[PDB]
Amino acid sequence: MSTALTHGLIGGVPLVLFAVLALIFLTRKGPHPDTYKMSDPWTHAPILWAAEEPREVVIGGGASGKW
Amino acid sequence: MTSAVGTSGTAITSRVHSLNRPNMVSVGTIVWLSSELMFFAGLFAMYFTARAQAGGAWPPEPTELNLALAVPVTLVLIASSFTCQMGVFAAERGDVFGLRRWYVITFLMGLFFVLGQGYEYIHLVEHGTTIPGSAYGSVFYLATGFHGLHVIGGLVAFVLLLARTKMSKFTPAQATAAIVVSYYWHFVDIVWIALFATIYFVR
Amino acid sequence: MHIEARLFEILTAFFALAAVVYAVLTAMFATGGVEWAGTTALVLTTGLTLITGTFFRFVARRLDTRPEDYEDAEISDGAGELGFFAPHSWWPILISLSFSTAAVGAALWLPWLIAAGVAFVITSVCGLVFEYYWGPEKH
Amino acid sequence: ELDLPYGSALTSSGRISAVTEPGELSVHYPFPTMDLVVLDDALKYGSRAAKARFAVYIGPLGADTAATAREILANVPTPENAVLLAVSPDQRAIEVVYGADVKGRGIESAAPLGVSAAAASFKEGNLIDGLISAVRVMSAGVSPA
Amino acid sequence: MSSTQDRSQLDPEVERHTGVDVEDVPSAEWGWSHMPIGVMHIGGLLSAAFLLVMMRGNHVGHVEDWFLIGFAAVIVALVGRNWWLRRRGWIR
Amino acid sequence: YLLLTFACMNDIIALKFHISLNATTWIGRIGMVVLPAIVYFVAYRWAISLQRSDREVLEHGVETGIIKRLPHGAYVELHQPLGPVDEHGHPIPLEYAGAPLPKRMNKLG
Amino acid sequence: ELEARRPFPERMGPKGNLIYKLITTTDHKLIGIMYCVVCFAFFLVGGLMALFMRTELAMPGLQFLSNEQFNQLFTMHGTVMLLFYATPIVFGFANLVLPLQIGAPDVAFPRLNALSFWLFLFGALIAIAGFITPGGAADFGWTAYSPLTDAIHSPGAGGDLWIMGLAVGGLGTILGGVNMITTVVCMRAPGMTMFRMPIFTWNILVTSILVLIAFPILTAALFGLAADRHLGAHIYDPANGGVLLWQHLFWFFGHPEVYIIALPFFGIVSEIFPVFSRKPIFGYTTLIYATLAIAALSVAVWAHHMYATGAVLLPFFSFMTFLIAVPTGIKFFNWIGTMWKGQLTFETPMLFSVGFLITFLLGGLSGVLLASPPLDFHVTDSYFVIAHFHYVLFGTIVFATYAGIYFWFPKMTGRLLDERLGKLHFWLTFIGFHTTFLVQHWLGDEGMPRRYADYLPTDGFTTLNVISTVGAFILGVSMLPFVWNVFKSWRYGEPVTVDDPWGYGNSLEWATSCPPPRHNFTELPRIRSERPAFELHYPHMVERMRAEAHVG
Ligand code: HEA
Ligand code: HEA
Ligand SMILES: CCCCCCCCCCCCCCCC(=O)O[C@H](COC(=O)CCCCCCC[C@@H](C)CCCCCCCCC)COP(=O)(O)O[C@H]1[C@H](O)[C@H](O)[C@H](O)[C@@H](O)[C@@H]1O
Ligand SMILES: [Cu+2]
Ligand SMILES: [Cu+2]
Repeated sequence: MSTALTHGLIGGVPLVLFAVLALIFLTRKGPHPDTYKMSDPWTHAPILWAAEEPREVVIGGGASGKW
Repeated sequence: MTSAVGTSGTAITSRVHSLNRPNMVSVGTIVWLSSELMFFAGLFAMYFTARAQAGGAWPPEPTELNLALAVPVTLVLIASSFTCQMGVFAAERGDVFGLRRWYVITFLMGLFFVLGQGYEYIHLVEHGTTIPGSAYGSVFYLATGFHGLHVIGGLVAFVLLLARTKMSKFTPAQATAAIVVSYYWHFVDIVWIALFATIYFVR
Repeated sequence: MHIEARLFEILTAFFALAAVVYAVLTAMFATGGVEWAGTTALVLTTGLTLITGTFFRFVARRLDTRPEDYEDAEISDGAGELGFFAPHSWWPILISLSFSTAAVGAALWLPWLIAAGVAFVITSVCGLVFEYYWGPEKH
Repeated sequence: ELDLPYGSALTSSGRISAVTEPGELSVHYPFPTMDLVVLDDALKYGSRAAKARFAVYIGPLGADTAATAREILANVPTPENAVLLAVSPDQRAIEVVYGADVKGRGIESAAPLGVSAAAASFKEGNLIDGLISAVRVMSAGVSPA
Repeated sequence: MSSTQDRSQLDPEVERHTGVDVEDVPSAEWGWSHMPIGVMHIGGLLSAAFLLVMMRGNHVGHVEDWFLIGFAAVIVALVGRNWWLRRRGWIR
Repeated sequence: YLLLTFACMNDIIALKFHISLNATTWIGRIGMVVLPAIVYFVAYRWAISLQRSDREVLEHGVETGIIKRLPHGAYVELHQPLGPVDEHGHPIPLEYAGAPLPKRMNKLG
Repeated sequence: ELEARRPFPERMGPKGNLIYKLITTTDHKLIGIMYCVVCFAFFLVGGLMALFMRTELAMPGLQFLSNEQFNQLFTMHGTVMLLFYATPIVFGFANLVLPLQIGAPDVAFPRLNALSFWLFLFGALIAIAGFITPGGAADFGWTAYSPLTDAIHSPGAGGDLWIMGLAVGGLGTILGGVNMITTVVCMRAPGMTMFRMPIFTWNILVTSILVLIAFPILTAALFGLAADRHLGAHIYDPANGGVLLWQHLFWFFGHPEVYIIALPFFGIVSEIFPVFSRKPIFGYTTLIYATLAIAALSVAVWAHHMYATGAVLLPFFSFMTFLIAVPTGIKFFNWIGTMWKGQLTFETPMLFSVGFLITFLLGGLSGVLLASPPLDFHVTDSYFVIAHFHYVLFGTIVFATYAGIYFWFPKMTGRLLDERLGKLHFWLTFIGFHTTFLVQHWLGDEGMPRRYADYLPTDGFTTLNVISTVGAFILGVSMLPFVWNVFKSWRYGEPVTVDDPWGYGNSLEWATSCPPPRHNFTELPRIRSERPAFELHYPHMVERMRAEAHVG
């Protein structure tokens, strides 16, 4: 009855309930770890990020810096 | 090339193995045979009712149901079962020519079954029932006519496997293909023994 | 193997039991008579499991214990060469297009499209089944 | 010999199959899952116009830093053309070290400029953005061959 | 195993510098292999503009204009998503 | 071309394949604008994937039936190489030459 | 001492590695991924079709769409939820993980699985193709009773396209049945006998058995119906025996079709439990018998749908429908024993498993409440039966398919999902689904029978239709988190390097890489019991695994 009510109900209560559950479940902290704070020491295991860029020991060069 | 890395008897292998291993296209066509038996169960249930309905002398007046042309083509088809089984006996022992002779004559008298069934359909529609004409005429034309489609598909499998025997070396995989088409078509003419007992003898 | 024969023997025992009890309980107890439409469906589902279980029993008697099927079998006891599986193949998509053309000829009752779709079914089924048997071009 | 301390076991060959407790993860990289995608884009997509596997090392190197960076260039999976960057936030040391065949390919002026373009972003406090602004610079510097 | 190797020296070529690298498409030197991508962006956007111009005509069935709005909004959404991802470098 | 033709028998298509005639000429009228874009996408990426399908038949071999590895449980497809082989399970990968490379050991000897 | 990995894996993949590989699929993996993709696309099509029906039922007028479009709407909807969403996915999870579970390199007939998938898709498109037709698709229901389907009645082209679309889809699913039963029979790892296979490949063994039993009678019924429409061929003629000739063998397809729907999702959920209960599946041989104890009787139970016709042997089918309700109760109490005294964590696929448990519970209580014919003589074709088959069937396929996707997702694409977004997905596919079907029990018990396009304001019960509409549109916005989750979990999302992204994995699947190699296995484990991945990953566990595996 009262077609504004039975259209606004079926069009809003899904979106109201979607907003409520998406603001109580997606505002949690996910399983992904936090970004690395630079001031904190390096607690992680050592990381090498290779490239696989052309697919298939002696020294080449050097450079350095101190931030 | 150097020699090969897939140093086998052919590019095609058996299906797994068959000395201490079940043949896998064999069990594949066995369970698909069983599915098509349930398809024929659908056709049999379309027959065994609409015969409980019609009472009295129930095969109707335009259906002079010819048995004198039915039982020769059933005898042709079930002797052709033994020709096809002799073909698979000549397929186990590996010669293509013993396979091809018995499957050529199996294809020829299976084609003779299809042409005899087609002449029975012509001779039974031109002075009798049509598929919109009767209940019994319609169920006779579908319970055995789509069996005509089964046996014409089996004939397509025969001519197709014979071209396959023409184009490659006789592997044990091709004996697997031969035994698979062999008892697919044996299933076809054991279902036709069931249909010929049902339609003509038992009624 | 052994246990597929026992499995479809269990299915055969139950399907035959249900078929004969449905036939003899719709012989009486029904309005007109035997239903003839689930009765023969039960008799031929007994036939289905007869075919599968009888073939699996034929195989299981004409066989030793399979090195696959054997309880307490190391992987090196059954590590040989399996048979041919097909690699990449563009014929099943053509099987489906052919059988769908035949089906939409049998739906929209177009006998030209029935005959053409059946011709494409024969052509594509040949292309599937000969795919690993075409020899090289003899020139 | 020790595997991963719970749940892993080496298989019938040398591949060590491990586990992951069901809510937890596998990699545990302490960086967001979107900016290291930008790192992989700057290190694969916008790197292939340099023809060198740009390695990036973030672990500790608490020794003679050049020698312990050119020692861990030797396991970059083709060490003759690889431009490794090593950064140690325990130690505050950038170290860009080359492979052999990368030599005079626009690279001797790109390594200190790559260190400067990295360390201008490390002192802000962005590890990943520092690595991205270094690898983009060394991609613009190293010329292909 | 009954095969020989194949060796073809073509006339290889813009000359092998600008376009697509040989690892994006596995054979870029063997033929023309990269449309410039503003052409396909403006081609999609002009396709959707043409579908929106197609309302103007002999027309009483407005059930069609929802198909034209739909197939124009799909193309505008794909072009806008694709241009936005190249503006941010394929992110999200 | 196939669209402008297959919406020129617009009449008899909507006759036999029971479609509203207005609907199939709108299908054509949108199809000549969107179906070249769809077939451009499918054609371009399908040509690139046909390239990649015969640029992995060089880096690997030609595919056949499966052998298991002996002491452990593996499944390799037993690739048959086209060029010279190295001492181990991988050959020397050939270069492309604009030729139709055979993808079935069937079509080999 | 340290590896050399990419920082993130390949996001999309190279340009052009899939679309020809679409056309020339031969591994089970990519075919199963295609099943899950295109059948969730048909699930989307059906869901919007249901939302059209449910906009229509929100008010007693015919305010939104017509009568005839509604009668097309529930029919095409019932098919692309049963015969084009459920029926494919019961082999789609087979092509996902059954050769992974039995140690098979590929599925047994690796072109005929592509043939199964492509026949499915091109039966599905030519059955949806009734909507292009001007009179539309089939106005008669999914049940499709024969004095309504013979060409005097519903004479349009859409019913014919429906018929031959189910012909092609049935043939493709028969072919999925044969190649799955031949995998599980004779393409299997060398250490596992019949009994230490997983329960899921067991359910697909018996499911493919019942596919071969059921679906050729769908094609036989339906070739008879296509002949009776086009040739005018008197088989399903009503003054002949041909209105129980439809009902007997169509429901002899239909109820074995809904148990080939129900059984491999029982297998999914029975695989979900032992890796989140951190323990055995309780009574494994009890399930391995109970699948047969439900599925053999599934064939012989078929006429519990024609209680209203008054023409079936009534105590026989009522007794055997109670007797098919008991072994699924066994299969259920084994699951309650499987969660029993375990260390549960409700990460998302087990959360969908528990949602399935609750829905299938009270739906099956409506099953035993509905299979008694005097309690069905008012309820046949009411909304109690439609909330019954939703509150069962949705619970089986939809909840256990979301358990199957959120479980076998990191092993079929090598990347996890968002756990928060999956929990969002669950709670508003749980709250919304109960909102739209806990009230249709009370809406079919007081009168509103099935397949109506409108009702009256002088009839009551408008508020229960509007609360079903509220719930159905909660469920309509429920897969925005699901398609967003898989859309940002393929091309992005949290990767896995090591095996078992769900710890304490088992069932011989989880002993290979999370993108599994082509032909599935670099190292098979020594199979000893039902959980050989759990025995690879936990070797010290084995004596504790067997020393207390018998008491209870
Ligand atoms: C996934 C599919 C599915 C499943 C699994 C079911 C499972 C059941 N269904 Fe449902 N059903 C349908 C999909 C399903 N149904 C469909 C599609 C239709 C027809 C569509 C139409 O006609 O419109 C349908 C029509 C239908 C009818 C048709 C009558 C009518 O049209 O009104 C009946 C009644 O006989 C019915 C009864 C059952 C029963 C008894 C089960 C049983 O298997 C359920 C048993 C489960 C519980 C009983 C076990 C757990 C509970 C306890 C823990 C233990 C047991 C306790 C008891 C002993 C009290 N179903
Ligand atoms: C297989 C289980 C199943 C599923 C999943 C469905 C999906 C739904 N069904 Fe359907 N339903 C049946 C089993 C199912 N149904 C059966 C057996 C019939 C009977 C056929 C007959 O009677 O003949 C039926 C017909 C039916 C009726 C008809 C009865 C009548 O006419 O009175 C009703 C009642 O309202 C109904 C309720 C729902 C609801 C609320 C869903 C929800 O799950 C809704 C799902 C759809 C949305 C979730 C998708 C979201 C929308 C998209 C986001 C839009 C955009 C997508 C495009 C881009 C592609 N269903
Ligand atoms: C070989 C396989 C080919 C498969 C192709 C499958 C087709 C794809 C989908 C098609 C959807 C069609 C829906 C049409 C349904 C419909 O009838 O809608 C009509 C008009 O809609 C439309 O056409 C709009 C839809 C347009 C579709 C978009 C095109 C997509 C492209 C990509 C497809 C081209 C494919 C061509 C293939 C060629 C070969 C190429 C290789 C409304 O006009 P009308 O019905 O006359 O008037 C009404 C009164 O009747 C009614 O009483 C009154 O109520 C009013 O409504 C009034 O307006
Ligand atoms: Cu039922
Ligand atoms: Cu009813």
